Amino acid sequence: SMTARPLSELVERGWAAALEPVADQVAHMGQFLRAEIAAGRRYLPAGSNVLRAFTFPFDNVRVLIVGQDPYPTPGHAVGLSFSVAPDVRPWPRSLANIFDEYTADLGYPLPSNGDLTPWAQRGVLLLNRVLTVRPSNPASHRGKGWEAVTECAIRALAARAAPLVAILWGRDASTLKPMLAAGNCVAIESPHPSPLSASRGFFGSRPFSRANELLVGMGAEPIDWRLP
Repeated sequence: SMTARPLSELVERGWAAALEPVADQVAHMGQFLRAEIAAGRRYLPAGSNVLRAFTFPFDNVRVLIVGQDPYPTPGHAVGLSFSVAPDVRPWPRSLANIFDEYTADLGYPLPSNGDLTPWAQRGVLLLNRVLTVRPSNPASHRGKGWEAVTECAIRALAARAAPLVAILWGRDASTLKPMLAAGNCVAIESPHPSPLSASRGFFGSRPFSRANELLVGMGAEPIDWRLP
């Protein structure tokens, strides 16, 4: 549908204005995914979930979390970075690692399920640097045109007259650091929660509590991170 329908239809009003400079690029990504299907290759998440992160209000974002690309296993990715549908179990190992750090950092019990929508509904943008992947092949759509879209999104948030905290998980997420240089923006960076990288600095990084300290310091309301 992103080949065929305008941003005014695909995403929330604030996001449609914020992504105007990449309107043509988004249509192009629509044609890229159409070509993958034509060729008999698959993508995740489902087409109608690809831009889901931009369907919550642009004006309400206080924190963004940025990962690499969507979950590679069919049935996991839903268009919100690291989120899974409420009926998914077991949790993907990166999300089990996030929830371990979440309990260590904040003292809360393990969430009931893998659904991060409460965060999306409380001013957290759940972004992946790249918004599609081929099943079972991490980073398979790196450098196919999404990066200009996620760069435009971060630049737009940063230009708002509002505080912003960015939590940047892993190397592809960290390439947005330069666009956050302005005085109303602060970036937290750590290795990715994936089992391959988590032991190099994700565990003990306290991203949730540090994000709230940074917000309070800038005169913003902290995120209520508590999942049911």
